[PDB]
Formats: sequence, C-alpha cells, structure tokens
Amino acid sequence: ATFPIMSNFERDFVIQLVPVDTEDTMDQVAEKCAYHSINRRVHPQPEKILRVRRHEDGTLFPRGMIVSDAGLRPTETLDIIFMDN
Amino acid sequence: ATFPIMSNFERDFVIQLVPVDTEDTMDQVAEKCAYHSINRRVHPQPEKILRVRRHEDGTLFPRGMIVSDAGLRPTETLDIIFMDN
Amino acid sequence: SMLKREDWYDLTRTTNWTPKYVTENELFPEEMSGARGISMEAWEKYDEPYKITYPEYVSIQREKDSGAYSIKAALERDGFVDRADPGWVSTMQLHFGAIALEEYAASTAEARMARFAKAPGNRNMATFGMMDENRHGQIQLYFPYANVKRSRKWDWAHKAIHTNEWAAIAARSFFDDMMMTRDSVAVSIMLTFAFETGFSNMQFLGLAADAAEAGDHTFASLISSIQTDESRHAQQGGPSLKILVENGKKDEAQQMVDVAIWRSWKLFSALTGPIMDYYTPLESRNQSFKEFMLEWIVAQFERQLLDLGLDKPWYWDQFMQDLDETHHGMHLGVWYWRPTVWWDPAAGVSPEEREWLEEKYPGWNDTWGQCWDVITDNLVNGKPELTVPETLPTICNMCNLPIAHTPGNKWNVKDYQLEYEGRLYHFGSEADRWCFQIDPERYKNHTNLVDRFLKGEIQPADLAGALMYMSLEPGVMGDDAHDYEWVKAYQ
Amino acid sequence: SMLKREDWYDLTRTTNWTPKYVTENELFPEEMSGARGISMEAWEKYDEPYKITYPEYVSIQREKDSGAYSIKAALERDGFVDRADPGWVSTMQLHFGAIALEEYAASTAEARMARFAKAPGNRNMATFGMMDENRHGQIQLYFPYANVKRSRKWDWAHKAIHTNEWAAIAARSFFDDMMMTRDSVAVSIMLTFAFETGFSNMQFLGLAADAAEAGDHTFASLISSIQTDESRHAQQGGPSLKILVENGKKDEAQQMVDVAIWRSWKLFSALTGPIMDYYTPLESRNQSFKEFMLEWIVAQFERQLLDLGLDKPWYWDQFMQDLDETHHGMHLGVWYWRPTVWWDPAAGVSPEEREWLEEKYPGWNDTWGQCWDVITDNLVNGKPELTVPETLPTICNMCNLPIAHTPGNKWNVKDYQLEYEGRLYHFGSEADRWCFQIDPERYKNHTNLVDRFLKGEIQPADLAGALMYMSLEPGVMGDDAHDYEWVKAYQ
Amino acid sequence: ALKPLKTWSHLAGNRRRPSEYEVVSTNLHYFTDNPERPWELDSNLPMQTWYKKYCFDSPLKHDDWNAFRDPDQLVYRTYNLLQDGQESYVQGLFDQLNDRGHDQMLTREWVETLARFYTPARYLFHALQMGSVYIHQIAPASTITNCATYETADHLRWLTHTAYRTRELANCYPDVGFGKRERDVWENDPAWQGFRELIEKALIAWDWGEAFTAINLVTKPAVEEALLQQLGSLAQSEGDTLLGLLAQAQKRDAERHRRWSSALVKMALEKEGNREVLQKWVAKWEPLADKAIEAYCSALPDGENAIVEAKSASRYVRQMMGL
Amino acid sequence: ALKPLKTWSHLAGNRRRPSEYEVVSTNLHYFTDNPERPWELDSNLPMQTWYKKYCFDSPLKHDDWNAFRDPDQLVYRTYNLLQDGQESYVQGLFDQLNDRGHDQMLTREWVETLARFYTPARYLFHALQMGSVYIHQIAPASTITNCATYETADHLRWLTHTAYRTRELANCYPDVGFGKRERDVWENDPAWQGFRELIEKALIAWDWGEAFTAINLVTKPAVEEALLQQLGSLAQSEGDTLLGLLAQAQKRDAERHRRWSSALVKMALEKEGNREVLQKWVAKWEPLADKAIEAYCSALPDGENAIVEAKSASRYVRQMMGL
Ligand SMILES: [Fe+3]
Ligand SMILES: [Fe+3]
Ligand SMILES: [Fe+3]
Ligand SMILES: [Fe+3]
Repeated sequence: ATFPIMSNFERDFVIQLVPVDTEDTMDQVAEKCAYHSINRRVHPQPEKILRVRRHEDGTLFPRGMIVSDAGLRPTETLDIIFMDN
Repeated sequence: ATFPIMSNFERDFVIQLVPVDTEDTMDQVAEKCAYHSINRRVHPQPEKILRVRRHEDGTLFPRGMIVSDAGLRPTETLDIIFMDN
Repeated sequence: SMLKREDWYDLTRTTNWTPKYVTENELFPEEMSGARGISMEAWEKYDEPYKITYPEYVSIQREKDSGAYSIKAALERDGFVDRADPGWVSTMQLHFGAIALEEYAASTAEARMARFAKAPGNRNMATFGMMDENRHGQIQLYFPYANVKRSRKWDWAHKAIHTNEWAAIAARSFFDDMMMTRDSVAVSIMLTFAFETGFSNMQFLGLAADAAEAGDHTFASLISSIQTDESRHAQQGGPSLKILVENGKKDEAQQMVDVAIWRSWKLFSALTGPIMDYYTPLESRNQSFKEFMLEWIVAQFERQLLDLGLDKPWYWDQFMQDLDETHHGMHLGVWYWRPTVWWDPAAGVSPEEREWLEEKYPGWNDTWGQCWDVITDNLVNGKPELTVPETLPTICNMCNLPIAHTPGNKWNVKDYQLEYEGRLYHFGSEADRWCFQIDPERYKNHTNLVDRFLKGEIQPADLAGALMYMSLEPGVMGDDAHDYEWVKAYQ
Repeated sequence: SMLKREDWYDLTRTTNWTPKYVTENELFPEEMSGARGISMEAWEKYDEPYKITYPEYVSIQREKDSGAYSIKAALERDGFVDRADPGWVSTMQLHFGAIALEEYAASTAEARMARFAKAPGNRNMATFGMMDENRHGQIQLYFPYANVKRSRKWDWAHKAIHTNEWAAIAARSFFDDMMMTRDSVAVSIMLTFAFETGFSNMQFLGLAADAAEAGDHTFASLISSIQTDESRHAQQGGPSLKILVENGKKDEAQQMVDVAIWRSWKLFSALTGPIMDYYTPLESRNQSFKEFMLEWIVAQFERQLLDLGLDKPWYWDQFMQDLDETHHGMHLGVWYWRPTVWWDPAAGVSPEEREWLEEKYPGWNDTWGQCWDVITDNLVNGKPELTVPETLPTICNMCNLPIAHTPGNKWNVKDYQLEYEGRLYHFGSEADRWCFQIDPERYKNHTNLVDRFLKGEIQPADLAGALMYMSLEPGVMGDDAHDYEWVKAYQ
Repeated sequence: ALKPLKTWSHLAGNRRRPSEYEVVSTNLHYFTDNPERPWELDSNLPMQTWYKKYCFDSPLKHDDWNAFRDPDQLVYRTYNLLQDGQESYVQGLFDQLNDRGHDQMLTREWVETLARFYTPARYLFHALQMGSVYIHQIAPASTITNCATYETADHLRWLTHTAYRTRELANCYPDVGFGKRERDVWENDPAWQGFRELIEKALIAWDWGEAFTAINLVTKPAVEEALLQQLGSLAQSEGDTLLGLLAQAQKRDAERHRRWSSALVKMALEKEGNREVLQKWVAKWEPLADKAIEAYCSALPDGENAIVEAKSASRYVRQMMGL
Repeated sequence: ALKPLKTWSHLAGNRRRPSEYEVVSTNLHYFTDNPERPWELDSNLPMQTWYKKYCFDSPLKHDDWNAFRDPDQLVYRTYNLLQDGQESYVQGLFDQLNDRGHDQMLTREWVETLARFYTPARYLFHALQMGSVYIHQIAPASTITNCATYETADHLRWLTHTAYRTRELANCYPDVGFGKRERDVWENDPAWQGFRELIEKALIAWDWGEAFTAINLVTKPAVEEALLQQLGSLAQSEGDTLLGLLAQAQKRDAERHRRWSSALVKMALEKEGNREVLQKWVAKWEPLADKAIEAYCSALPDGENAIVEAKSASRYVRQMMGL
C-alpha cells in the first residue's frame, strides 16, 4: 500500500519524492504533497482546490479516484495544481 | 649689532637659534627668546619675570645689562628662566 | 651554443612505428584509443599549437611553485581565513571538496591519452598534461590542509569524493563520464576541449579575480598559478576534432561535443552559478552569472565551433534561455537542503541583494522571490523548521542534480521522464534525457541517491539514515552561512 | 659524490702569502687595514662562526629573491599602500629615504674589509657581505619605485642621501663615520658588531612584525627577507674584537665600541623610537620603544661585551635613563619642524595615546605633555601658525640632531658646549662631546646646518632659503600625518 | 559535533605528524571504493570491465595497497626542483661541449656507431614512456601511480635528450641520415629486434602487476644496462665524452625507478604467494630480455663481454629484491 | 606642489621607460656630490684625501661617469639566477665525475703537473678577488662599481672551485701534498714569480683608472689565457676532462668581465686624451704581463707555443677595444 510518487507542486521550484498509499484518494495524495510545499515555499490558496494530474500526458484525475485505480508507474511524476474545482 | 645666541627656554624641550642685537638689554633678549617658546610650547607665567643666565657656568645677568657688555661668545647658550625678580 | 626549439622539436614526436611482434589493434585497443578507423598516418597530422619541451617544463613549473608556496608561507600567520566573509569561506570549502581529487583523477585521464593516442604529439602533450594535473591535485590538498584545525569541513578537501554525499556523486558522474571511462580521442574532445577550454579556463580566471576582491591573496595566487597551466593541455581536443572532421567523422565529433558541453554546463550551473549570484558579497559582484556566461563562455564556444567546421549544438537556444533560471534553482535547492552539503550555503536574499537580482534578471522577485518570500516569513515568525526538508528532492538520472526550474508566477518545472526496459527514469532537461537515449548502455543500471533510497539500500530508510549513508554528521552538515543575520532586515 | 663542507672549507680562506715584490705595509696600508701592529699570523686566528661557500650562497639567495619578488608581484594590484594607515605610509617613506642608499654604500664598507683585512676569513665573509648590501640597496629601490606615481615623497627613496636635508646629513654623519672613513678592523667592529649585530638585526625583526600587524605583507616580506641575510656579515666584528683583546689592544677595542654604540643609539632614537611610540596606531603597539630596547637590545649588548672580555661603556647608566626621554624629544622636534622632513609625522597625542604614553612612561603628561598641551590648545583655537617654527633648532655638532630633552615640570635640557681652536661647538649629550674630544681632527672643520646658516652659506638666509638649500618643496615637505584629525577629540 | 583534527582523517593516529609527501599523495584513487562498480556509471561499460579484470583481479595481492610509500618521497614540487638541477647540468653539457666543437672531433666510425646504436633509441625510450604511463592509470593506489607518473616524465626526459642530440648530430654530419633513418633501423636492424619484440609484447600486458614486472623489473634493467651502461662506457672509450656523461646522468633516473620498484616488491612479499606470482612473471619475460640484450650487445665491439655484463647486472637488480 | 613622476627624478626624460637595471643601479654613490669633502666629516681625514687623490684626481676623465651602463645589465637578482645555473652545471660535473672515479684515472705525471700548475692558483684567484674589490670601492659611479661587485664574487667562485678540487685531489693522492704545498709553490717556484710580481705590484695601484687598467685590461687577460685557456687545453689533451671543462666554464665569467671592461674603455674614448692615458698605463704594465706569461707557460709542455698564443690572445683583447 505505500507507493512512491514524484510531486511537482504548482508554483514550487522543485519535484519531490512523496510516499502516498495505494488506497489514498487524489484529495489525500494532494494533502500529502502540500505538506512538502505549502507554507514552505508556496503560499496557501484557501479559495482553491488542489487537483492531481499525470505530468507526462496532462491527464486530470478526479478528486475521489484512488491511487490503486489510477494506473500509475512507481515514482510517476504528478502535477499538483490549484483549481476552482 | 646682530649677534646669534642659543636659547634654552625654561620648561621648553629644545634649544633654538635666536638672533639678538648687541645693544639689547637682557630684558629685550628674553622677549626675543620668548617669541619662539611662550605660547608655542610653554605657557605664559604673567606673575614672573624672565631672566637670562649663561648656560655654561650659571651666571645670572641683570635685567638692564646689555649684550655688548656681557662677554658672550657668538652662539653662546643662554638659559631664559622664570623668576620673581 | 644551444639549438632553437623549432629546429629539433619535431623529432620529440617522431615516435610512431609499425608494430610487428603484436598487431596494431592489440597495441592500440580501439576501446582505449578511439582511432575510429582513421589510420596511424592520418593521426600524425595532429599538430598541437602550443609547444613545450621537458627542460622548459621543469624550469617554468619549478618557478610557479616557488612563487605560490612562498605566498602561502608569507601570509599563513595572518590567518585571513578567520576573518573572511563566511560566503567566501564556504566558496573555498566547496571548491576544494568538489575539485581536488578530480584534478588528481584527471592525471589518469591524461595518462589514457599518453598511452593510447595514435597521434604522437598528443601522447607527449598528455604526458605534460598528466604532470599538470598531478600538480593541481597536490597543491589543492596542501593549501586547504593548512585549515584542518579550523574545522572538519576542510577534511572534505580529501574526503568528499570518497563519499556518497549527493554533490560528490554528481561530480563523479560528470568526471567519470567525460574523462575516466572513454577512449583517448573522446577524452581529448570531451574533457580538454569542451570542459577545460570551454569552461574551467575562464572559470579559474574569474575565481582568482574574486579571491583578490575578497582579500584572500593566498587563494588568489593558488588559482591564478593553476590557471596558467591550463592551455598547455586544454589545447589537445582541437586537433583531434580537426582530424575527425577531415576524415568523414564530423557527426561523431559533433555528438561528443554536444554531450560534453551540456554535462559541463549542468555541473557548472550547480556549483559556480550560485557562487557568483549569492555567495560573493553584493558590493564585490563585478557581473552576474548570466553576464559571465555570455561574455566569457558562450561566444568563445561559437567561435571555436565555427573555426572547426562544427555546428551550434541542437539545444543552444534552450541553453541560452536557461541562463536566466537553472542556477537560481540549484542555489535554492542547495540552501533549502543545506544540511546535505559539507559547506554553509549563503542565502543571499537581503533586500539589497534582491534588487540586484531583479536588475540582473527581470522577473526574479515574481518567480524565485515567491519561494524566498515564504521562507523569509517563516524565519521572521520563528518557524525555522519549515525552512529545512522532510523528504528528498527528485534527482536527474543523468546529471544527478535535483530537477528544478522557474517557480512562482511563471511556474515552469518539468520532468523529462523515460520508461526504458521496465524502469522509469527522471531527467531534469530535454538534453539530459537525450544524453541517455543516444547511449543507454553507458547509464542504464546506474542508480541515483533517490533510486537507492527507494530500493532499500539506505538503512534506516529515513533522513538520518540518508545523512549517514552520505557520511554527513553535525559539524560538517551545512547551515546558513551568515547564521541567518540577513533575517534582521525583515524583523 | 660531493665532499662535506667542513672537509674543504679551510682551503677557501688559506689565502695569505708573504709579499716580496712590494712590502707588507704597501700591500696593506695601515690607514685602510688597521692591523694595529698585530701580525699577519695572529690575524689568521680569525674564525667566523657562521660559514658559507659560493654555491650555497647563490642557491640560497636566488630562492630569497624568488620569494620576495613573487610576493610583491602578487600583491601589487591590490594597492594596499592607498588604504594603509598614514602613520604606516610615513614609516615606509622615512625608512626608504634614510636607508636605501646607505645599504648600498655599505657594500663599499664591506669591500673595504674584503680588500684590506689581514684576516683571510674576514676577506671572504666581507665579499659575501658586499653582495648582501648590493642586494639590500637594490631591493630597497625596486620596492618603493612601485609608488613613485602615488607621490613625490617616494622619489626620496633615491634622492634623500643626495640632499642637505637635515635628517640626511645626520644619516651620512653616522654612516660615513662608522663605515666609510675607517680602517678594515674598525669597520668590522663599528659597523658589523656595534650597529648591525647591536641594533639593526633586531630592529628589522620588529619592523617586519609591525608591517604584518599593519596588513602590509609586501613590506613585511621585504624586511623579513633582508633580515635573514644580516647575521652572515654582521658576525664579522666579534672575531676582530677577540683578536684585539688577546693581543694587548683591549683599550682601543673598548673605545671603538663605546663610540659606535653611542652614535648608533642617537640615530636609532631619532628615527625608530618615534615610530614605535607615535606612528604605529595604539591598538597595534606590542610594547614601547623603551621596552623594546630593554628586552631586545640592551641585555644582548651586555652579554656580548661580557663574552668578549670588554666592559659596559662609561655612559651605560646615563644611556638607561635616556630611554625614558631622548626619543620623545626627537619626535616632538620632527613633528614641530615637520615641513623640514620628506614624510608626514604623526603627532600621536590623542587622549587614548596619551594614557598609553603615561602607562609606558610615568611622568610623561607632566613633562612632554606640557608642550603638547600648548600645541593642542593652539590647534583647537585656530592658531595653527604657532605650531610651525620661525627659527632653526640648535643642532648637535656630533650627531647632527636637535639638542632636546625633558621639558615641562621636570625641565632638564642641557647643551654640552666645547670651545676648541677658537670655535664654539654644541653637543646634545656628554657622550656626543666625548666622541669629539677623543678624536677632534676627525670632526673639527665639519659644519652642521646651523653653522652653515650662520656662516652665510645658505642664501637667501631665511627659512625659505634653508628649505631650498635642503631640496624641499611643497608636495614633499612634511605635515601632520592624519591631517590634524586627532584635534577633534579636543574640539 | 565533529571536532577539527590535526591532520587528514585518513591519517589520524599516525603518531608521527604526516610529511608533505603523505599529505598530498595518499589514498587519492576513488575507483577502488566500489570494486563492483569502479566508475559512477553503468557497471557493464568496457572501462568498468577493464579495471575489474586488470586492476582488482590481479594475482598480485595486498589488503592495503594505499600503505605503499615512495622511498624517495617525491611530490611534484620536489620533482621539478630535483630535475631542474639535473637539466641545468645536462643542458650545460650540451651548450659547453658544443662551444668546444666536441662533435667535430668524433671519428667517422664512431659517428656511424651512433646512427646505428644511439639515435634510434628515441623509439625505445618513447615505448618505455608509454609503458610506465600505462602503469600509472591501472595501478591500485595513488602512491604507486605517482612513482609511475614521475618515471614517465623521466622516460620523456630521455626521449627529449635523444631528439636534441639527433638534430645536433644531423647538423654536424648531414650525410649520415640522422633524424631520417632511425625508424628503419628500429623496425629492420637485427640489433634492435630483440628489444623491439620485448617492448611490443610487454606493452600489451594489461594486468597492473604484470605490467609493473614486465616494464620495471625485466625490461628497464635490460634497456638501461645495454643502452646506458654498455653504450655509455663504449662512448667514453671511443672519445664521445658527451654521451659517456649523458648516459650516466640518465642512469640516476633509472636508479630512482629501481628504488621504488624494489620498495614495491618488498611490500608485495609481506603477502604469501606474491613472491611466486612475481617469479612466474619474471620467468616468462626474462628470456625475451636475454634475446634483447644478446641481439643488441653482440653487434657492439667486444660484444660477448657486453652481453655477459648486461645480463648479470640486470639479474642482480631483481636478485637484490629477493627474487 | 611637486607632481608625482613616472620614474625616479634623475631618470625623468629618458624617452624609454627605465629597465630594472637602471631603476636599481644608477646614480647611487653620494661621495661624488661634494668633491671637496666627499664624506660628511672633517675634510682632512685620511679617507677624504684617499678619495680626492685616487678617485677625483685620476687622469682618466669624464663629465658624467654615472652614464656608464653594464652591457650585460646585471643586478643582484639576475646575477644569482645566472650563477646558480652555472653552478648546477659545475657542481654536477664534480659530483658525476667523482661517481665515475675520474681522478683515479689521471696519470702520475699529470697529477704532478696539477700540484705545480693548477692548485696554487688559489692564491692568484684570491689576489684577483682583492683586485676587483678594490676597483669597487674607489670607482666614480655606482654602475661601474656594480660590474666590479659581480666580478669579485666570480673571482671568489674560481677560488672556491680550486679549493674544492684541491681537497678531492688530496683525498685521491695524499702523498702529493695537495693543500699543504701551494703557498711554497706560489712564493718560490719560478713558474709563478712572473704572475706573483705582476699582481703584488698591480694591487698597490690605487688610482681607480690605473687599477681598472692593471687588473682588468692587462692582468686578467694574461691570467685567463695562461691558467684557463692554456692549462685547460693541456688538461683536456692529458686526459683530465674535469679541468678542461671547469676552465672553460670559468672562462665564461672572464668573457663577461671583458665585455664590461670593453664598454668602459669605449665610454672613456668619448673624451680626448683618455686613449693616450690608457695606452700609457697599458705600456707600463704589459711588460710585467709578458714576464708572467713567459715564466708560467715556458715551464709547461710545448711551452714556447703556449707563450706565443697566450701573448697574442691577451693582446687581442685590448686591440679590439681600440687600444
Ligand atoms: Fe587542472
Ligand atoms: Fe586541466
Ligand atoms: Fe643590509
Ligand atoms: Fe648589513
């Protein structure tokens, strides 16, 4: 259930290793990624929702979809972006 | 009438060349010597009278005695001292 | 009377003969010589433009050491190092750790050409080249040794390249690939032309001017003396490249050049760039890293390439754009991960430094400045724990540096991923990925520090475990060079 | 293989022979050799304790210049001289002017012994001695030459000893008497033993430490390198003095020593003393002039004299007392007559300097302090014209320095006058007068600057006339080194 | 926190405070840190394989090769002090014997002997330079490397003397073919073929230990006794004072190479089995050295005696190492 | 106010920016500032009189002796660079010919010739050292002094070589009396008395111009042709390769002394009457030099020819100066 991804957090400068769980939703993946960027080198945006997209092809994952179902390669790079939805 | 003496002024640090006149009194010799010491490196003493003595043997010259009568060698060294009289 | 050099010089390199008791391919194995199907006779056209002979060498080089070691001895009791700007101390600790053992390792890279080049003039110049790097390795151990009692950091002048600390791995990755694991002709091109002629020759000139500007005349004289040796052996790639181009191998020549300039640049932007733009005090900054690059490195390459019948590398325009960005990332990476290096990084983001940065790089405050804003607020507000990391950055599988780029209002960080034989690779630029795809068996089963962490090779598998794996303990682990003094300007 | 030095060294000085085509007195005229009725055979007992041979000399001395000239060249662009304390600049301008041509003139003093000494070991050591002073004169011209564009003052490194400026006259008066106008044996005693062993050897050690304390490593390295040559030729008087004492000439030996130590001291207290106690900034003062004298000069003489079977000079107790006084006078003289020297004198009488002076010399403020009180009041009150003179000080007919001593509440200024053959002479101490009376024909018709002024030789016969006579013009004429900055502490 | 030390961490606890030689020469190779992957790249590259086979797998073995110390303690700075003085001597010989017309006084016979036996050494001396510089890049410790570094520079010194004298000889005897003919003499003259075969074979012995033995223990003593000892004595007896002195000056370099070789063999014999490993390599190469010496010295005047002396003097080098 | 200059005031307006040689060597004597009272003391002291008579009153005259320039431009720094290299050559000869047993190979006859004709030169070479160091202290300009400074140091160099070889010769031939006998040979052997008389007389010629002529124009050429040219050639033909080379090395110093002497004579001939002043001094001293050369060279093998060559070679030195 522990599964490594690389987090490319919006408006940060660097991609980071973030362990996530195969049972996490995307929402829970974003929170684990935020911990390493928000309030470290990126300002919160409380009017926005954090979304997860596959870096390589730009595929947007729904909030509630879980890591298990996402078809990711171990260490896959994920963009964590600010959206209205 | 111009005659060179060396002035060793009381409380100064150095002996100086002072041209005097063979017709000067001792009082006038002291004034010519003061010019090069008083208010340069020695404080006035207005309660005192400046007197002239032969450095070599300590002979005190009277105030009114003139250079002509004093038996000095050219360049003779003279102490210019503060006295009550 | 004595002869003139020119009248007998050619006989010193009239040394090729036609072997008979062993074959030519046995005496010059292709994997070590890299003659590339070009004949012995065609390789004898090699003609180094800067000539020198044994008695001239030992006399001129004797006088160089006399001078440098005398300076060092006259200034040693003054203890300048104890009152130097701590950004300057850090610059030297980084320099010695990253370079001393690689200078020495170079001597072997020279020895590779001295034994295996088919060009006899290359074999003799590389014998002097071997001597030069013996000198550079030695003198760059003797100088910092004066400081071992001042702090452990100075032990890393010897120790660094014997560790798995990530900057050392990035250093060996670069040097082993350009000069230790390649054929003689490839070494002449990739090391002496691309890296020594192309970067380090001008880099040592700037470093020596900076040391004298900082008031460190020991180090100014050291760097300056070493720099005067460079061209004697740096010249060796030009003639190899002319031969390859004249004999139907321009494409192979181009490809070696493209790889070596890119890999040089990634190491150089990680270690020199931040020095110029952040460690050297503001009022000592002659020009910006980018200005240095445009004036002293880039036009010089273009002119060399032109004179050789070669092209600007495919990535040249990207490389120009990166001058505004790459090193700002490597600086922020090294400062944010400061406990993972063996010197103290200087933040360099005081109000006056940030206006200099804004003049030199319009848009900096809007981009780079954003991350530093967050970091600065945390330091003002007594949350220093949010200014050190709790994870590893992603590392490039080619350059072994963090994958980093423009943040803030113009976010542009990208990973150039590659799936290859069942494994996923990460790359910090398009050119880094390309160095891998043109020659995948040179790199395939190498693992970067992240790979190792993920495979179970670093145990305990946590940050303390990774620090021990890298040989790092308190006393050597980096921290902010000015002890956060610049935070006062913000309250 | 090579021989060991000791096995053949004696043959280098087995060079005396019994002349036959000319007589011994013709070949060694007594006025040049000074053999003093002691035979050639008895002079061959001369045995220098520090031995050296031609190939050792040229190799060791080659390396000295390599080092000193390399330091100078590495530091030259930094322009330390443009930001040095101006008391330090003045110290160097004084040093070069007073010494460079006298170092060179020394070579001749060495050549006098090389030709005329009956002791063959003296002739060869003085050949090295001649080489040493050739070096000292040259290097002490080459170093200040770097500064000629900075100001005229630096031209005085070459020009001073060619002038009648009063300090130059005091310098030649000392040097011509100790080393240029005496027989070989007298030179060995009066210069190498009394002055080089006795004063300048330790003076250069202190000067080199002061230069490094001031941050001038060019000058620290220069002085320090020159100092390491001293003992090779300074050793030459000891053995001459042993021979004179063993052969019934202890009284003559004593008398030469007494004269040379006194005359050395008067020059040294005029030019070094004020430097230590007034030009070197307060926080750089390791010890006082008097402390320097007691620690490094006086006990050393006593020990030498004892080991040689000689006595403390008759004036030794007076000389000890003078350590609290003489140089304070020469300083005040040179500062008050500052337009008459070619450097800028530093007053050195700030409140903090005056408390240092009071600790180092209890009674200073009550004595010396009185004159400085008057001068300071005049500067506070805008009467700078009362701080420069309108007459000449009386000058000593022996040392050619102003006759000066304790002023203020313990007034003690004395003139040791002498009438001799119809002329009146002035002397600044009992020992100065005595140097004259033991040998009146060596000094009789010499005239000091005052004598010349009074005789009509300086025309126009006024202060402007005397300045031109001394080759002094605005731009070189001295003024207060800190431009009166220290007057602010008094308002 | 880690406290500052008094020396490099790898030398801490030496009792004696480390010399300049130790401070700049020890424990510098980093390819020996990971014997399974010497270089920071893929582990199957040709150069990974080359070092695994020819350095790590050598039958000449020790647990701590980094402990080796040059008995001459040479560093770059002291190398150049030393060789700058020796070249002032040699370059002074060249200058002053030229001023004297030394080359004009040689007999025609001797001039012909030089063309045959002296000047074609530019090839054999360059081959040694390639030989010792290969030892440099494959040896297991930096202190062993450095001895080979300075020995290479010496081999280049000997080439350089030979090149210079070749041109002076050509200037003085333009009809002889000095400078033009030496390649054909090295390639085709029977007197050179024993040496030519020995050095071509030795130059492809890639194992570091075998390279050390073939170049330094067997080939160099044979080359130095034939070309420096025997040709130099002959030169002196034939009136060539320049070459008699030149050869003896070059022999000082060769004695220094023998001192470090002897120290290394000493260190190797601390380990059981190494004497035998070395003796086996000596026994494979010695017959090639015998042939080299026989072909060259037999063609000299008094050939048979030159062979006897060169053979025993070169054997004596190895016997005094305890082989 | 006086403005800073670009060079020393005494060299301002040279057009060419002054060399290191000019910057450190020119216009340094200050005894020539006051010809009536050279020294800052009473004007009747013996040393005042000595310089008035032997420097200022010399019949060899010029308005600006300070204009003289060494053609070799030697300063202390470049003197020691130069001589340090030349001594690495000579000291290398000593070391390497000793290693070879060179002295053991000399014949008994030649060994006896050395005891007679070679080693007693320690006296003649020291006498020249006294000779040139007298020129130093009485010459009218610092650039003239300095040439004599460095020439003195060279004369001491030759003494030192001779002392060293005397002890090596004594070690090799302890029965000959090397080191013990030379004073008696210099004092009593007819072959040395021409030289001994020439140099004892020349050493009391106090006038600077006459000292220059007797030491540098007449005595040195005669000493150098007899002891370096003729004894060195003889040495080489007799199998003493060390001395044949030593002598030729010392002759390089002597050629440098001749270059500056020739420059000074050139400068003197700018002035009417000086050629004649010099020719008159030459004519007084030349017959002593002839005697020196005849007594020494006639006692050598092939004596009469050595005399003819030394005479004409020493005359040729002066004729090429335009005397
Ligand atoms: Fe290098
Ligand atoms: Fe390099
Ligand atoms: Fe001196
Ligand atoms: Fe001295």
